[PDB]
Amino acid sequence: GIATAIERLLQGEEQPLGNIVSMSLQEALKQNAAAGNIKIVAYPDTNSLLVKGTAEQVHFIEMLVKALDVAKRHVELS
Amino acid sequence: GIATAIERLLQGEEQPLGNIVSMSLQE
Amino acid sequence: LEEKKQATVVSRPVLLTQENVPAIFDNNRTFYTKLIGERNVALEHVTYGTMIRVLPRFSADGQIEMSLDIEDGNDKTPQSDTTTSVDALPEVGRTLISTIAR
Amino acid sequence: LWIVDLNKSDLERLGTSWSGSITIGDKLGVSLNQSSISTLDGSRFIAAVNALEEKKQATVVSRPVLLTQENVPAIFDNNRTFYTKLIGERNVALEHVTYGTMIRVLPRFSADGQIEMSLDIEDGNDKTPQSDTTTSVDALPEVGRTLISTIARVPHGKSLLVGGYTRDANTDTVQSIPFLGKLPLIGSLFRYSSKNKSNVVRVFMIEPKEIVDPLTPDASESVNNILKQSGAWSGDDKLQKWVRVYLDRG
Amino acid sequence: LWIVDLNKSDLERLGTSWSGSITIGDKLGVSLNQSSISTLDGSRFIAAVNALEEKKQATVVSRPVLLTQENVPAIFDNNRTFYTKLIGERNVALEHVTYGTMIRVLPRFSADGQIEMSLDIEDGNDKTPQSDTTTSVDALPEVGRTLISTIARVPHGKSLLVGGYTRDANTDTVQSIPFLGKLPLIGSLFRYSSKNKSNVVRVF
Amino acid sequence: LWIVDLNKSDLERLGTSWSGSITIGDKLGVSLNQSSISTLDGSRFIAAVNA
Amino acid sequence: MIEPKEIVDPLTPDASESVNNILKQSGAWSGDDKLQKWVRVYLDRG
Amino acid sequence: IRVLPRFSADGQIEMSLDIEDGNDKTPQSDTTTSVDALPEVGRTLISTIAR
Amino acid sequence: TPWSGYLDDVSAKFDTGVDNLQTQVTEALDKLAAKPSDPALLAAYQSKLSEYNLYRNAQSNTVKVFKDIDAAIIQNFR
Amino acid sequence: TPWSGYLDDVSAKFDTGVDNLQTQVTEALDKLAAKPSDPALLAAYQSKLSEYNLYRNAQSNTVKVFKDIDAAIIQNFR
Amino acid sequence: TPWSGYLDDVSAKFDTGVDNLQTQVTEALDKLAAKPSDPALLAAYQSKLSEYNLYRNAQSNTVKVFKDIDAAIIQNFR
Amino acid sequence: TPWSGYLDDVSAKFDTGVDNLQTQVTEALDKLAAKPSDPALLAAYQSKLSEYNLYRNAQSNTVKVFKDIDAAIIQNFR
Amino acid sequence: TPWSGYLDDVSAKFDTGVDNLQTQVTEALDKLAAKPSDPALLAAYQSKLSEYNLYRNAQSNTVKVFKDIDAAIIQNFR
Amino acid sequence: TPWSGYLDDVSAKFDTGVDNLQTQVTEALDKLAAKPSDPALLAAYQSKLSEYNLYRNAQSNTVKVFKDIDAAIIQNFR
Amino acid sequence: TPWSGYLDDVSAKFDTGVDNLQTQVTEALDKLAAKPSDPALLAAYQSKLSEYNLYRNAQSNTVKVFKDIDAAIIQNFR
Amino acid sequence: TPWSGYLDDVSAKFDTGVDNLQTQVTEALDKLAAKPSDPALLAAYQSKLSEYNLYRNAQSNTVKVFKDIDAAIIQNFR
Amino acid sequence: TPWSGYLDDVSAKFDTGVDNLQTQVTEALDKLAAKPSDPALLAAYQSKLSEYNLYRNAQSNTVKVFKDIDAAIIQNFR
Amino acid sequence: TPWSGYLDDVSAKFDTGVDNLQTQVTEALDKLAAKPSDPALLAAYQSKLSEYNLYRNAQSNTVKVFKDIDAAIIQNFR
Repeated sequence: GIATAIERLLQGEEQPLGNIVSMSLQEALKQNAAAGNIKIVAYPDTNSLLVKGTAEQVHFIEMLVKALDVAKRHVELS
Repeated sequence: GIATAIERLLQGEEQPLGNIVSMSLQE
Repeated sequence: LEEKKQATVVSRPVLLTQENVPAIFDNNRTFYTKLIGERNVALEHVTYGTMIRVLPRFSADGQIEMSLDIEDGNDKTPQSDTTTSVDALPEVGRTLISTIAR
Repeated sequence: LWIVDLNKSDLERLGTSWSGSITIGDKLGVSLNQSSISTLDGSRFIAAVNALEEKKQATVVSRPVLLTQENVPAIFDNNRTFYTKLIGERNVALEHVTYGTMIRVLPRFSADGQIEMSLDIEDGNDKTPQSDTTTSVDALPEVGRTLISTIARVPHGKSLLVGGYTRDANTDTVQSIPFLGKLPLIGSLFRYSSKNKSNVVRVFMIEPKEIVDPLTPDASESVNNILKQSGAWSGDDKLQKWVRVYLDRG
Repeated sequence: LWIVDLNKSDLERLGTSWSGSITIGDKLGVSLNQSSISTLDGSRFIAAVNALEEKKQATVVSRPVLLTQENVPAIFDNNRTFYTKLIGERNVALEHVTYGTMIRVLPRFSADGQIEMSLDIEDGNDKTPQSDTTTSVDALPEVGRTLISTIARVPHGKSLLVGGYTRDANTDTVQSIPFLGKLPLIGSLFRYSSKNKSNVVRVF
Repeated sequence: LWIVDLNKSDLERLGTSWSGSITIGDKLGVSLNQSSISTLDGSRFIAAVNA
Repeated sequence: MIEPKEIVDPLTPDASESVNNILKQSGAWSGDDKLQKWVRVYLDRG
Repeated sequence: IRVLPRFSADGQIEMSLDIEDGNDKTPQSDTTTSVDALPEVGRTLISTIAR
Repeated sequence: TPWSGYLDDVSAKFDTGVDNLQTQVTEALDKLAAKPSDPALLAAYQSKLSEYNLYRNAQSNTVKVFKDIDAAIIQNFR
Repeated sequence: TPWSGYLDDVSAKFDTGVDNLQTQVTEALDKLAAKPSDPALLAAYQSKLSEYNLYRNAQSNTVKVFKDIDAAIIQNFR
Repeated sequence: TPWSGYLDDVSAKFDTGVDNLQTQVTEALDKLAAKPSDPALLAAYQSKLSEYNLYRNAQSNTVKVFKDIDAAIIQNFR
Repeated sequence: TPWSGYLDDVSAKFDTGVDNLQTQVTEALDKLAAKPSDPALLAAYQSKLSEYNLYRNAQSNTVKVFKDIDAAIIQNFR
Repeated sequence: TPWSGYLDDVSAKFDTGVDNLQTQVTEALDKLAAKPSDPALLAAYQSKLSEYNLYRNAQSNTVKVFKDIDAAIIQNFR
Repeated sequence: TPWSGYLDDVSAKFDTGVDNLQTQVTEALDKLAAKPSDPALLAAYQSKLSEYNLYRNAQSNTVKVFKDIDAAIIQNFR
Repeated sequence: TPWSGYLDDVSAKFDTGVDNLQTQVTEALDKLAAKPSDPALLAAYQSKLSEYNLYRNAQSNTVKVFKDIDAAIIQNFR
Repeated sequence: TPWSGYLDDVSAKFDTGVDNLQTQVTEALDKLAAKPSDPALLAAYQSKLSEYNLYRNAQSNTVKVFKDIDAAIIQNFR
Repeated sequence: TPWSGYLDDVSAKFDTGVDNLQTQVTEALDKLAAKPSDPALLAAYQSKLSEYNLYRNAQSNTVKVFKDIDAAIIQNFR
Repeated sequence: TPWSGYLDDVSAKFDTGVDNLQTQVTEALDKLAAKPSDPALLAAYQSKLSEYNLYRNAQSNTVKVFKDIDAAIIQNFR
């Protein structure tokens, strides 16, 4: 699932992250977040994700998961 | 349950926490 | 000798559950039929097994998605020796489905 | 929890079937429908006529009740053995079936007043090849084994279904002689019809209620209404008097 | 603790069932209801009529008493073997059933006067295929095996139900010959009726 | 310690039950209560009384 | 075939009302006997 | 039949098939018209991807 | 469903293989005990009892061998 | 819950695989002990006794295998 | 108190399964030796002796199998 | 596809080594059970069952030797 | 409060991982000793006795593993 | 007071589990040796010998198992 | 995400090396528990059980060998 | 096609050693039922039935011995 | 060159130790099956079958003992 | 080029020391699976199967010895 895919995706890699394609000193220290510091756990009984992070990466990975589960289509064999 | 989900979420990680989205030096 | 045969059976299991939790059901009745004879006496009978295991979830737009696995049928029994006895109780093949559907 | 069963059926059997052989002059042997000439040479043709119809309808309604506290488990199971009178006292035998029922629960409360329970139940009789005669299977009905595992919440004092089962079934057949079974004179002498129709419903409903107060009147008052009406109260005897009053009122 | 059972039942059986065979001139053989002519050539058709009705009712009431201190366990179990008189002293035989019952408890006190206990109880006989004669199963009643596992608190001196079991059941059937079971003169001569009704309550 | 038991009982059994068979002309066979005609043709119906 | 449906409300009328229409019409109701009457109402209505 | 399908860009559907069909080989139905009464078919196995 | 093992089913093939052989012995016995001087009844009972003797002998020798086959394989498991 | 291991679960499938085999041996013995000279009762009880022997033989040797499988694995822990 | 095992309980069931089979053999022997020419007493004694002969043969072989059931499991302890 | 190892393949060679022997025993028993007094049917079923009896005994002992062959080599790994 | 180290907690995980095996072995021995000839009681007891053997073997070897891991680290203190 | 280890207590439960089985084997032998031709005494002593056979075999193999459980644990002390 | 070392990957090669042996052992037990007296089912089950016995023994012994190889090299670091 | 073992080849040697002995018995039954009072037909029937009786007895003991000869070798595999 | 081990050489010595036992059994069976009522052929075939029966038992047991000699020494290599 | 050490060559001498044992076991099994009741084929197969059991056991134990010779000295290098 998700809570294994993007966990091991950000394995290691003390690095910040950029932009998804399908004030300076304060903003740089929050832009000095580790990619490996993301910790994600699943929770089945409400079909939900528990994510955690700094003030932009919680907003950031919201943009990933909104373009990751699409409604699947039915196909009938004969 | 509850007492395992947010338990293992915060393993380690000596850090403060910010704000939930769905005296000064002492403070 | 000539004969024509036609048989019908319609069955429904119903159950309810909550979202995101599993639910199991299975059933097997044993159905008999009247073999002709009280002193020269014998009987024959078949079961009808049915099993359903589910795990549902909700959507955003209102659709309901379910994860199905079902089994149904009788056991392979060499029995019912007389002619109308197999006519007396119909048979259905063993089956298995495994499919998610919204 | 309420166990309620409804059963309904009917069955008919009508018609005959013919076979045998005749011989002519030791020159020809004609055999209709698998009559082997190796066992019979002069034995003429026989028949076998069936005529029988019956209707069956059955009902069973049972409820186990029990209480427990919040957040603790509770187990219940039961199995009685039911007999019935086979006709005969010297040529004597008996037959019997058991009836197991089990309920295991683990409840909790809610905020709005609903009660949520965690159910798993099994019910039915054991598979006994017995009850050889005709009305004996009519004497004791059978029910399938079952298993549920489901959480459900329900508001206080009202009722909720937990699961059920219906079934309807037909059978129609006509067996006949090809040439001779269609002439309008005696064409009904060569038919063989046997229809069959059955339908059955089985459902479990449930309803809880909270209980706080003790029971009015006392149980000892209740059983004294039992024995004085069943004709078995034994407090009158002045030899059993001593021990019973020594235990009863303290 | 109070064990109380009420039993009441009745059963009737009335009607006949026909079978047999006739032969004609050693040229034709008519056989009613599976009478094979390979075993019989001259035995004419027979009947078999049943007429019998009975009512059955049974009651059993039992109480175990014991005392204990607070917070300590206490065990009790019992099994008597009950006999009944099968008719015969020279042509002699017996049949018998055991009756196991077990109760294990652990009480404690409260502040208001209630007593909280942790119960597990069993009672009944073992499933024994025995008691071969007719009135012998009438001679000794049966009770189901049971199991409770429940904690309960109860105010002092009063009583509380702990769990019970009721059952109601019907059965109706009529077996008859289709054409001749409809004539208005003696059409009830070809029936086979057997109603059945039983009901049983059991509570601790 | 005192072990003390008291026992008291009574039991009755009264009445009869009838069965058997008659035959008519080797043309009809009437059987009361499961008396098979394949073992008996002329033994008339009996009773059994208990008191 | 399959079909789900959402269920929100409890069941109208009561089951005990339903089965009492069942038992009094199937012919097995046993509240009439004045010896089993006591224990049955002692458990039923509280 | 056991399958695992997928879509394409142009509208084709690609599925991964494995299918079996037939009866088990039972030498039985000894009389002449009985084997004529019910025909037999050989066992088979396919294993193929196809769009 | 009433359970039947393979040795139950082997003994069941004799049970389903004969229609009413348990009935045929009892009916032939009642005519012999009624009149034990009929040559037609003695020769009929001699044939069926010897058939019933080989009936019980052929079932029982087959079940004993499959018991020993089954006991020989399970010992060779471990 | 009274705990039951994996070795319990292999032996429990044999217990659940037969429906009422413990009853069927006892019921066939009760009809046999009343009159132990009936060939229909001896042959019915012979099938069920030989079936019950192979039941216990298959149960006891199979659990013995999984005990010996695990002890070789538990030995390779340290 | 005389102790009784499971094999004692199986062997007691053959003894309790028959009412007075130990009595009926002894009573039939004393009447034959008083007058060993009565056809009613010889035919009655052949039937009762053959039931008791098959009685002892069926008991001793059944205890032998259940001994072997127990001996196969106890051997699989170690 | 059900996977099959070498011990499956040795036992499969016995299964493929006989053409329809599992059927022929079944065919000889059903023909024997219809009329269990025919010497032509008696001689066919004793021959085919005893052939099938030696079939299973040779099958079960061959797999048993290679188990001890494989287990002696794997023990000599460490 | 009984003090418990981490090595205690590993051994406690076997103790808390099973609910009542120490009770079930003692209860199964007492029912067996009442009637030590019942095959239904022996097969239940073979499973529970073999279960207690694998319980302690898996328990004692795991604590042994963490001791040598700790002993390898503590020597590298000085 | 007899000192008793754990291996003593398992073996003591068989001795106390039977009331007077040691007497019943000796007493049935003493009654048998006076007249070793009574089928009531032969069948009772065959039964009692089989109870004594399963009694000693179940005691001695079970104590052997608990010795082997303990000896594997004590080795992992040092 | 399950982390996988080389020792995880070697044990995974045994897991991926058999196709559906985990299914075939479980399905053959389910077919065995329905009727544990069929020689066609017994001979099929003997092969699959012996295949599963060598499966875990070859898997666990190889990792045990490879465990001891790494620790001798790591000891020669300091 | 009917598969043939070594005992099939042994039993076929009995079948080819006599030309039409299975055929010749059928003619003597057909001649007796037409006229069961001819001494020439009676003397013909005594010879062929006793020859067919020794035919089945000599075949059945030979297949029974070679089963135990083969089983003695197959038991000596492991 | 057909290879021959030491166990092959003991078993090959049985084939050469008898001159034409494979011939004499086959020739005596072929003469008996042509006319299975001659006592000179019955007495000749009883002798030849019994020598070949004792032949294979002595053949099969001799290779097994030296095998058991070999299996005891090879474990004592390492 | 497949490299071969000294330890490969010692086990290879057993493979080259026997001529066609992988072929000879398989051909005797194929002749056995075609007709699994011939004592001439069983005794030939008994000789070849028992030699192959001692073949792999003698092969595998020698390599185990040479493994243990090198491992005691190589630890004593440093």
